[PDB]
Amino acid sequence: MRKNIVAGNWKMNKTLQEGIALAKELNEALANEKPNCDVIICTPFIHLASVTPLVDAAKIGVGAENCADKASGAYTGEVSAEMVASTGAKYVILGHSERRAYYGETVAILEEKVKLALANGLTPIFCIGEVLEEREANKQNEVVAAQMESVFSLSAEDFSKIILAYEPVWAIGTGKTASPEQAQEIHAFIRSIVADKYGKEIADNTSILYGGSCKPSNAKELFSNPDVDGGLIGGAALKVSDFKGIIDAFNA
Amino acid sequence: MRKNIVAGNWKMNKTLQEGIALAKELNEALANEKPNCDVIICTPFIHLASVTPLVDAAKIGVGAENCADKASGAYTGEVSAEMVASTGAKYVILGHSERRAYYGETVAILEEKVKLALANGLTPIFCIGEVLEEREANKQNEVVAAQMESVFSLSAEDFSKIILAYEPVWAIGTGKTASPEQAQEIHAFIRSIVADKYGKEIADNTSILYGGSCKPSNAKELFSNPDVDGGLIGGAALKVSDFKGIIDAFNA
Repeated sequence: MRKNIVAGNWKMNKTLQEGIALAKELNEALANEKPNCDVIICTPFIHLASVTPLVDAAKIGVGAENCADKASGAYTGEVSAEMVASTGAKYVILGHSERRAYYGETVAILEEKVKLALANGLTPIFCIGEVLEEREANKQNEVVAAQMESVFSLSAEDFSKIILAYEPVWAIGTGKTASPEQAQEIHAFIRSIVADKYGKEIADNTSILYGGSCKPSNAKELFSNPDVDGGLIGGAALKVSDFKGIIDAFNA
Repeated sequence: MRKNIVAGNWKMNKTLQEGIALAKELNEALANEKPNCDVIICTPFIHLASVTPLVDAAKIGVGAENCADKASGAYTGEVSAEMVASTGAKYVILGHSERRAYYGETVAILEEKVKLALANGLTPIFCIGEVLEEREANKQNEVVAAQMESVFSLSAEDFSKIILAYEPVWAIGTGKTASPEQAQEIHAFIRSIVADKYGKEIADNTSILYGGSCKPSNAKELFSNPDVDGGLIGGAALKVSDFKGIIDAFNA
C-alpha cells in the first residue's frame, strides 16, 4: 500500500548543536505515539552522523539534502551517495528547486545522482516543479513531464524505490498559494505520467508529496486529496510543534 | 613568523567509518612527536563533527573542503561557514580548481565565501592556479592575479588571516610536473602581488602552500624553496605513511 510521508527539509539551517537538539526534541515529541505516516528529517551533511543515533528508527528516518553525481574521487567539496548511506541516513532529496535554480542541476546530472543514490540503498525524494512564468503560461504539465525524464530512464523495479515531491515554485515570494485543488490537479497529472510510463500498479504505489507551503492549519486539507501522499516540509520543519502538527494530520 | 603547513585535502573520499579510522590512525602516528609544522586534515562535511574529537588539537587541525556563499537559509544541500565552525573545524578550502572547473565558482562567489568563512572564525585555504592552455600561453601570472581579486578586496587585517595554495592544474592528467624551480617561481610571483597590495610585512607573513603533486620523495625539495611554505596534499593525504612522510620533510 502507498505510503503517507511527512519529510522535513531543514535546508541550510541549524548549527551542529542546534540540529542535535532539534532531533532530540522531535524524538521526544513523538515518543508517546506511533505516527500514522513515515516521518523523515532531511538535514545538512554535517548533522547526519550525529542525528541518526538520536532518533527512534521505527518512527523517524534521516535524509540528506543532496548528493554528488560521482561515486567518489577528485570532487573537492562534494558528498557522495555512499558517504550519505554510511551515516545511517536512508533518504536523499534530489532535484530541489533551489539546486535547479542556483547550482545548475540539469536533467542529465539528476539522472546520474538518482542512480548513485539507488546504488547505495538510499530512497530518493525526487523534486519537480515549475516557476511563475511557466505556471502563468499554463506550461506546468510539460515542465514537470520534462523534469521527470531524469527518473523515467529507470527500470520499473528501480522507479518503485523513489518518492516524488511537487514544488509550486511560482508560490515563493509572489503572494501566491497553490490551493488544495491545484495541488490535487498537478499531483494527479504526475501520477498519470508515471502510469503512462510503467502502468497503473507502479503509479498507484508511488508516494507523491506536496512541497509547497505546508503548516498545521492547511495539512489536513492538502493531505486529504487522493493524489497527495504527504508533504516535503520547509519552514515548519524547524519547529517541533509545527512539524508534529503536520504529522498529526495523518492521525486516525 | 610565517607558518609551515601540511594540509591534507581528502576530496570526495572515505565513508564515515573510514574517515574516523583514518583520523585515528593519523593521530596515533603523530602521537610520539611534535611536528615542525601545522598539520590539517580537510574532510568531507559528513566527517567533521566525528573527527574533531579524535585528533590532538595541539598537533592536527580540521578543515572543510568548501562552504556556502550565504550565511543560512533556503539553499538546500549547501553547508554554511557557521555550520562548519560549529563542528570544531577551524579551516575551509575555498576556490579549489575542481570547484572552479565543475561547479561554476566565480571571483564574486569566492569573494563572498571568504568573507563568510572569516565571519565565523575559519581560516580559508584559498586556492588559485592556471590550466594547461594558460600555462602554455605563458599566462600563469595574469591568471593567478585575476583569481586573487576574490581576496584582494579584504582589509589588510582580514587578508592576514588567510592561507594561499597554488595548484598547477596543467599538471593533472597530462604527464607534466611543476618542477620545484617552477613552483618557486610562481610562489614568488604570488607573494610579490600580495606585497604590491598590502606591503612586504603582510606578504612575508602569508603561508603559500604548494598544491601540485606532493609525495614523501619530493616534499623536502619543494618545501626547501624560500616561497613555498608547505603543501595542500591530494592523494598522499589518504595514506598515513605517505602523509606523515610529507610532514617529516619539515623535521629539524
